[PDB]
Amino acid sequence: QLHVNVVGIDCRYCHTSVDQSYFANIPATETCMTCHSQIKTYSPLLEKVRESYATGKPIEWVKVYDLPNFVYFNHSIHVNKGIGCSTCHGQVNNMPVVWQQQALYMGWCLNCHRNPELYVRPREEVYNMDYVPPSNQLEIGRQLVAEYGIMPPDQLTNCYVCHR
Amino acid sequence: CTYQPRQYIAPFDRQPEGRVPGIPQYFASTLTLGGYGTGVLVRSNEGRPTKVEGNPRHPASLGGTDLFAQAEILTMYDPDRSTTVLRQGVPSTWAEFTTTLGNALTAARATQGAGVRLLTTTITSPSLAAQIEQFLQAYPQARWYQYEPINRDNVVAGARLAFGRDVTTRYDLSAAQVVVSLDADFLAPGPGFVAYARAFAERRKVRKDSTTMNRLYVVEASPSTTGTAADHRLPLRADAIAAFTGALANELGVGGAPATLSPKAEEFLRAIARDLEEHRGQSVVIAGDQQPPIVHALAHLINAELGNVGQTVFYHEPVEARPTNQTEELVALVSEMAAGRVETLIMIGGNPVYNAPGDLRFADRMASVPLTIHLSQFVDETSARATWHIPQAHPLESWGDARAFDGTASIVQPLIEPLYGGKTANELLAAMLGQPEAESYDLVRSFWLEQIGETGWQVALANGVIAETVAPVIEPTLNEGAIRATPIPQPGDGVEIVFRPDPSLFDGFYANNGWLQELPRPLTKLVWDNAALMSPRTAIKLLGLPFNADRLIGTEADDRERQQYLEQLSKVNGTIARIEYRGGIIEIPIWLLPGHAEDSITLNLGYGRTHAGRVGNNVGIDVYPIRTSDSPWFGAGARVTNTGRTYLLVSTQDHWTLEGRDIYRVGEFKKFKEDPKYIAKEVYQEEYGRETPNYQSLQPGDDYTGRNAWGMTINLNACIGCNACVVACQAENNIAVVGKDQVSRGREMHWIRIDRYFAGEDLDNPSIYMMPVNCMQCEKAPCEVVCPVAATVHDYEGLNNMVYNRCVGTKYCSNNCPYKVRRFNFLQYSDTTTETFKLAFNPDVTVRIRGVMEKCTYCVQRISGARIAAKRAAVQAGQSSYVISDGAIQTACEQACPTGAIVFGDINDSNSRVAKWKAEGHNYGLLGFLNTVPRTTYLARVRNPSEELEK
Amino acid sequence: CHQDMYDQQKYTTYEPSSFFADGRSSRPNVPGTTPFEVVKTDEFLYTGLIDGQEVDAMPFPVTKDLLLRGQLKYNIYCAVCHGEAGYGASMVAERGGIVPANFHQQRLREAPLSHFFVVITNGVYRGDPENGGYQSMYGYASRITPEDRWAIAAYIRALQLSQN
Amino acid sequence: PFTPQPAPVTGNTYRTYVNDARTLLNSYGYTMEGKVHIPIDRAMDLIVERGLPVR
Amino acid sequence: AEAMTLFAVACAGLYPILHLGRPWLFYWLIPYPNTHGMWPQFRSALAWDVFAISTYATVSLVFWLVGLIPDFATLRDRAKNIWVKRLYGIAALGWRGSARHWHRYEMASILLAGLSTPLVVSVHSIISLDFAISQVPGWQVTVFPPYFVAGAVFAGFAMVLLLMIPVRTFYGFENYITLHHLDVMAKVMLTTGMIVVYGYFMEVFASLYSGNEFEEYLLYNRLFGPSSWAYWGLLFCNAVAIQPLWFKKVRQNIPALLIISLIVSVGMWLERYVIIVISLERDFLPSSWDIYIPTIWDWSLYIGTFGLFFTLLFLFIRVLPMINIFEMRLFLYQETEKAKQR
Ligand code: HEC
Ligand code: HEC
Ligand code: HEC
Ligand code: HEC
Ligand code: HEC
Ligand code: HEC
Ligand code: SF4
Ligand code: SF4
Ligand code: F3S
Ligand SMILES: [Mg+2]
Repeated sequence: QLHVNVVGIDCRYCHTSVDQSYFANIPATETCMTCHSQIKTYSPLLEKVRESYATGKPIEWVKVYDLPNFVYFNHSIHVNKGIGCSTCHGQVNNMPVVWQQQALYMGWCLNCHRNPELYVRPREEVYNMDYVPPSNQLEIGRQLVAEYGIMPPDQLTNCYVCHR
Repeated sequence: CTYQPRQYIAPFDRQPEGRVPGIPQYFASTLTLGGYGTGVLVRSNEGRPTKVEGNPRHPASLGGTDLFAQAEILTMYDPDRSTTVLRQGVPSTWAEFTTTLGNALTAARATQGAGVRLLTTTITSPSLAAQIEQFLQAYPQARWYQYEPINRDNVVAGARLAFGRDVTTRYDLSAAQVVVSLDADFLAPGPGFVAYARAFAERRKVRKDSTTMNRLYVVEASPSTTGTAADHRLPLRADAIAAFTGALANELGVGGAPATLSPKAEEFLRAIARDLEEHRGQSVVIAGDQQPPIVHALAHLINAELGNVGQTVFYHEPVEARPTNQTEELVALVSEMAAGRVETLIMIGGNPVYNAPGDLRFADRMASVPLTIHLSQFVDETSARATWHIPQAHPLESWGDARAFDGTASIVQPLIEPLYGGKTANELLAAMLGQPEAESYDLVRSFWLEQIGETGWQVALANGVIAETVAPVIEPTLNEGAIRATPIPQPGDGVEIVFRPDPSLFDGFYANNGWLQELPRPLTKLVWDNAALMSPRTAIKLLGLPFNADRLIGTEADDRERQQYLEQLSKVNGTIARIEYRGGIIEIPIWLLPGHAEDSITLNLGYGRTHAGRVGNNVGIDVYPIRTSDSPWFGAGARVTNTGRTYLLVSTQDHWTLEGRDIYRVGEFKKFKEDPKYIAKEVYQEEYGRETPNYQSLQPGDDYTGRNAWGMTINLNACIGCNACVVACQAENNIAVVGKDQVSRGREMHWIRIDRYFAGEDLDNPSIYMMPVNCMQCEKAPCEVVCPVAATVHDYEGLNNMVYNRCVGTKYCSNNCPYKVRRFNFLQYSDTTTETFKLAFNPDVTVRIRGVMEKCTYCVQRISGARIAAKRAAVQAGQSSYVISDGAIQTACEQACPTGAIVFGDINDSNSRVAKWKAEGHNYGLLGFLNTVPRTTYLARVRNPSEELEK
Repeated sequence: CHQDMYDQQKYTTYEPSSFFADGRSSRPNVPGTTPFEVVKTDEFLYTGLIDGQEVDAMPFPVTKDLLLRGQLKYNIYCAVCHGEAGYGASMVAERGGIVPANFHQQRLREAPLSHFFVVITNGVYRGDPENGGYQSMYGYASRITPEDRWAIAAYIRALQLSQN
Repeated sequence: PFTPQPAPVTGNTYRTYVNDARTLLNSYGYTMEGKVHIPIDRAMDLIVERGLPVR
Repeated sequence: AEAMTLFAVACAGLYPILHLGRPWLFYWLIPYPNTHGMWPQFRSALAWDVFAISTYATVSLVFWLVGLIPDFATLRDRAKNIWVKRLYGIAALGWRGSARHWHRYEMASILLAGLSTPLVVSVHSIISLDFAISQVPGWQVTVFPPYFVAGAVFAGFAMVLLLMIPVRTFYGFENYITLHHLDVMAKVMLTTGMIVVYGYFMEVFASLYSGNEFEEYLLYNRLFGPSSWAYWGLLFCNAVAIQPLWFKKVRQNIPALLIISLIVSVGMWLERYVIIVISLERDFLPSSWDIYIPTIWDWSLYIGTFGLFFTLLFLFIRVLPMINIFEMRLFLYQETEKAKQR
């Protein structure tokens, strides 16, 4: 909430790998240290961040959105085919501490893999969560499904799509 | 209770520079079998090596690699890799080692260096060869003394006899019509195996447009990987290949010697001498290292006769730096330590306590040396004997270089910082040079910068190869008299053991590799153990077995009774037989090999190790301490007596002959040339009485018109039994290694298996047929209709979708798949505990829990990744098409086949290689009568035999 | 509930490892190593110095798609604590007091493009050997590929030309 | 565990500077010494048209 | 008969759960609402098996409970301990043996027999069909559902023999279970044994008549293979030893009848071995040929399921009566009424 809605950094600054790989990059210590070697270092809320970047041990973040590890989510194909964050993560830009917005089911994943027109957006995947889905979501969704090459649900509900 | 545990997740402190996290990176390196390095692409998953592919720019890797390169991953992540410097078995540091090494150095610099000695393997590393040359410069009385047990002494002694100069021979097999292999194993792993296999099989792959197909003759004692692929294979004793080669020289017209033979052998020899002298310049005569130096000398003389030199046989500068006779250098070294002269002995690899011939009694003269040195890579049998054992860095974590079979000299790259300490041979040789704490990066930079330049070193790091350096072509004169003035030794005393490299263990360095011990041995399918190899006639004459080996003789009029008698000839396998060699007794179980030469025994070097890790701690029975340094490859005195005490010899197949079914379809090149579809027409006329079958089916299937339908193509003319495709699909897909117990039960976990089938008349000189069997990816799959939780289903792309997380384990899906390619995790086979084995798992594939099914998925991590890549690049351009390239997906067991028999791609697109292969008339699906409609189809093995041995 | 392959034995992208010393399965780059078919044979593409000084040129010619790639890579990384206009005055510059430099001063307009590329790569400043010092922008070599850093330099020049 | 109510932030945000500079990028205009704000996607077209130096 | 059907069902029904190796996910074969949105395949024969054993278990339990309600009403009325009268009372539901209750009794029992009669034929046809839909040469046989139905009646009549000759002798129920009872039960076992021997002939005819190599090698490997001992013991057990039952004195001889029933059960087990294991040993590809040897744990589980069967049978013969008290009183009425009208 303080960094994205207030300070205002785009999510590809810290999650730099969100449109290239399956894994959206979890931010390293150096990403914090471009700002926090000057923007109030010697602060108690950053002693772990300053303990890293001096000793090599990682700051041991806790995974909020967690899949069971044979599901093989790909981030790049979701952001590239017109699905932005806040369809899958909610308004993270307003989150002081991040919660999981919904349970990552086969129901939810197969719901978008069977009706991709309800959640697809005209690119601007990495735009801040000021985006609102319009009223003509069926119309603009069908045009963006046919425009991005979103495949029929007989192909996207295949098991070797996700599980491998 | 919560659905999962918390799952802490660790980012970096400083990010790696050039990589996006979650994307594998490919690095070029070099991996050496017997010093001769093959260029590899090693996948870097998150900065660690995970999968070894072939570097496509390298010689001896024209896309593919052999199996030892493919199992270098599990060699690297062995938990028993040596972790620390050990002084006397007690751990020490590098500083203590270097202080003692400086003390030993100043002890021998007062003299010129009469006590300091080395022992390496064959070093094709110009950095390391340079460093040992400066060490011999600083110590003029010090000597090198290189040795490996699977050496190349007879090719270089044949060069010495033939030309008076150490030369190498590089065979261009793409311009060959009649390849003749007098006990040669160029289709087995070794020097230039992948390039020779690629050239041979590119001349083997026959289409309708193909008007030329080559002809292989192999004359061998042990059946081998080269023995299968030949159109004519003569089982002749390894003592008699010298006489056979002399008779070939007699009939071809050069100075040789007359010889006497069995009439099958003599008719075979005149057939060779008629196929040779018909293809002058278009023939190759190849000898293998096992054979004596006069065999290589006479092979040089024959290849000069037929115009083969300079067109299909190329003599080159010696790529092995300084070449010697390594067994002569060994008996020189053992006599030196027997005299007490040797003071400082330095060993870089090699396992010389274990790998030596046992007549030298190497370990007893090892303790005569006060201060020994071992750079070992495993706490081994020699590092137990020697003092100051040093951890050797694995090639995947080392900086260095290695010359190929043509002297390419590619640069070994570290994909990770060295795991357990890690000190390379360049750093060890720099430590004995005098200066300490020199890294292998700076050493090979300082050798290779200023030799090819920095800007050339950058390209030599990016591409695998070095552009400028190569072995230059030389044409030495051939002494037709000095070859003639040689005995050409005559065969025959009695039973003769041939000593063979193990096809999966090589010299025994890979004995701790879990994948390679589990991997079935070519032509025997024995796993986890060593065996003496007999002919059925040989064991009937030697072991006192109450059988005939003459009811095996006959035609197709009594074929099934012969096959049943060969099945009755089994269950005598595993009989322990006491032999007596020259002072040595091995007491090894026997395994029957129908292709074997009579009165010949194949003992496989590589087993019987004592100080390997948890894998292969006592696996096999040791062949080395009976082996004699005078004739390291064969000897003619053996006393095979029975013992009783039958041992469990474990095989993957169990049944040897195809029992009169349409599994492996064989043809001839003349009738295939006149009619390509005649192979099926002769099958289907006997089965149904119609030339074309009409397989009506009730089930519709799916149509697969406008889709990318993935299919596999396997050419039986090109596959040899290399078994690198099994290790590749093991490494890529995290298939667990089960022990000897579970293969004894019959629960090996292999997604692709090689079917060896021994089918032919007389059944003691048979035709051997290797067939890869992965899943056929059956369009109308019997294996999906039965599995009740809908866990194996078909997709849009037509490939069988085995879902490990849905399997409950009914194993019905096993019983209904007619090819039995599915595999069940009966116990917890996957290594759940050992962290080094957890590092070797490729994270793009699920590591399977107990109780779920397993089969090859058309290597669907690569299909899914190329699909996501095509769709991302299509939406980045905006085409809305998603067109995927033909070369976009190369499966691992396709990417690692050296012969290129496995071909994969889209079959709906007619431009693809696999669809052009499936349009051929000799394409056939396995078991067509079950209406499965396989996507993995086979090309029938079209042979090119000669007019003299078949017609 | 059964948790069979939910947390598999294999190591994921940023799965923690007890075997490695720092606590990271993902290992740092080995020094002096390059991937397949990626070379540093041209020094101007991967560092700003050919003869050791500033160049005021580029390796590749400027296209509008390269310029827009530089725009996007600027607006992710660079425009926080420099402003979308490039004047320095952003909101990271208000809380903390970094005092970033505006682009459109004459000192940077006279400055070459290779000066910019060296600034993206290596940040700027270092603690002086006497009397101490600090580092200011910390360098963005790990996050931006060097071709994209040259694209950022091209859109810097577009920004200076836009405001002059 | 109902959906959290994330506390509505106050103070200045990045949006004021961001849309001020987004106005400053297009839509022409003047400054202290610069002759005219040539807009981005017009100044972008001009800077490719007169080109950057190559090598 | 109903009691050992229920106990053999409890012994059998553990095996689909037990043979999985992920047995905690047995409910995935059941169509249940999940967050995944997946379904059982429903064209698999194990998917038919789950419905089949569950319906068969529930219907045989229902038939046992309605068959037990009036005998519960008698046992409540004679219990002589006060707390046991409530226990058999709520078991009987206060049955109140009466017309307009007996009408619905005979009506529902005849009609449930009419429901369960095609049902057990189909449930053992579906136990056949988990081989009979499979493409294995010894398993794809069209005769399999009536032949498995006959083999099931044959082995079950063997078991009812082996477990009711002691119930007739040790518990003094000689008047209720006469010698003509055992005569007619041997006759019905003889009928099903001939249909099973006919099924073996049909297998031999399928293997000889067909020109396929695979059916012929099936017959060879059953006759002269490594596991051919079970097929020879099958034709000794289930075929040679059944021809004694044609003669009345062999049927009326109690030790001979018991021992021949024991050979029926053992050879029936051998028939299942010959059908399943031998056909899975040797298949289309000879590289995929391997011998099957059971461990100590297969025999351990078999003996343990015998223990579960005999334990449940012994609690049954303790707390509940083993002969229908009613419908024997009705049979007494029908016998004396036949003795009246002649
Ligand atoms: C995105 C990668 C960029 C680019 C292209 C530039 N910056 Fe920075 N910048 C920051 C600060 C505190 C200053 C003043 C002093 C300094 O860094 O030492 C600057 C100044 C510049 C310059 C002038 C050259 C110099 O002395 O450094 C240039 C060419 C420049 N910037 C380009 C701070 C930041 C950031 C705060 C965390 C961010 C992000 C960037 N800069 C990003 C970029
Ligand atoms: C600048 C682009 C930032 C980076 C990247 C990160 N932080 Fe920061 N953070 C920044 C500012 C300008 C502010 C508000 C002003 C202030 O300093 O209070 C914040 C706020 C925080 C704070 C509070 C104090 C602070 O020193 O900045 C914390 C503890 C914080 N953000 C956490 C944090 C972490 C862990 C970061 C690495 C991923 C991180 N921030 C990056 C500036 C920037
Ligand atoms: C809607 C908001 C979706 C969510 C939830 C999930 N996916 Fe998806 N994903 C979506 C589309 C429209 C596409 C590409 C369409 C196409 O042309 O294929 C994807 C892409 C994938 C892919 C690529 C596979 C393929 O395209 O063949 C996979 C494997 C994938 N996404 C994985 C995945 C998983 C595991 C999901 C649950 C967390 C998931 N996606 C959700 C749209 C949406
Ligand atoms: C991505 C869109 C998927 C598709 C296609 C399929 N599976 Fe999946 N699966 C996925 C998710 C995100 C979930 C949720 C994890 C959870 O349990 O909530 C699942 C769940 C399953 C499960 C349960 C896993 C377990 O309990 O061990 C199974 C067994 C399962 N799905 C089966 C399955 C099958 C057979 C599929 C092909 C038709 C299939 N899934 C597709 C992701 C996706
Ligand atoms: C739709 C589905 C989305 C999209 C639109 C976004 N994220 Fe990602 N996200 C998603 C899942 C299933 C997960 C966890 C990964 C898993 O296997 O469970 C995540 C998680 C992240 C992460 C964690 C690391 C990881 O993905 O492996 C990061 C970091 C992250 N999300 C960032 C991110 C950003 C910046 C997004 C906007 C472009 C974004 N995600 C979109 C599912 C989805
Ligand atoms: C410093 C700048 C910063 C940027 C900007 C930022 N994040 Fe993050 N993000 C982090 C850090 C650190 C983590 C890991 C800590 C955590 O899990 O909260 C993280 C992780 C997350 C996680 C947790 C995922 C998981 O399972 O751990 C979510 C959700 C997330 N980012 C969403 C976003 C989105 C969407 C954006 C783009 C608007 C964004 N973040 C922008 C720093 C940032
Ligand atoms: S399967 Fe591939 S690697 Fe193995 S022998 Fe055949 S071609 Fe060679
Ligand atoms: S045998 Fe092969 S093709 Fe047939 S169902 Fe099994 S995996 Fe599919
Ligand atoms: S039948 Fe199905 S239940 Fe599993 S073992 Fe096979 S995928
Ligand atoms: Mg988890």
